Amino acid sequence: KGEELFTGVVPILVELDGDVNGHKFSVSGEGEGDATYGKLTLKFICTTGKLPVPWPTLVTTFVQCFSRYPDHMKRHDFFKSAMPEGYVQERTIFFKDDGNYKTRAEVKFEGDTLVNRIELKGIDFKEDGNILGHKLEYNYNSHNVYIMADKQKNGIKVNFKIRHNIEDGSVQLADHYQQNTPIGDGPVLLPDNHYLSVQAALSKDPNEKRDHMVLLEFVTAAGIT
Repeated sequence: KGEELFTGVVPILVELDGDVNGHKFSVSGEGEGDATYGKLTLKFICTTGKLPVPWPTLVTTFVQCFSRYPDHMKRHDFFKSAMPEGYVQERTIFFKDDGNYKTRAEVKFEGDTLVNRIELKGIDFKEDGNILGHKLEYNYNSHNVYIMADKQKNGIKVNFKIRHNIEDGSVQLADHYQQNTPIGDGPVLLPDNHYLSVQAALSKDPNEKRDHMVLLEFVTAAGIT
């Protein structure tokens, strides 16, 4: 079991290659993951200067193998069973009445480090919309992430909507269609339906001058008796 791999606080590296409406950018992240607790701490920096999109819009794109699966759930944990060979995470994110993000990532162990490498392509945003106009609050809400087994592809099928709060007191929904599929030949662990409970909290390093985002994530699995 790759569950034996998350026994401690694992180190995390995130590399995202990006392009939204042709605006290229790149972000690097680093931090650590305690799956036992159910907790991530990550910090990100735009290395091409300014991020052309609000930071909150990439939180879900920037490692669900650090979800805390209670003891009677531990076998619905595809995310870890797929390790250290890892898996591929593919998504489409439709921002309601605005553009979309299309992401492919590989999440696998690269030594002791758990690494998430992301290709993101984003099209059809409105330059004076909520996303390209930077009208989102620098903050994040609490969501459930709903997980189904997809034996067909022998991976999973995940869905949820993010509720991005808008300056004007409004909500911008972002609808996530997600699938994860195993990299290795050595069998993933297909789950009964459950959900992950995700609270994310967003901050700034007062000493960091580059465009960055600090992230604290708390996740714990749930739904099964």
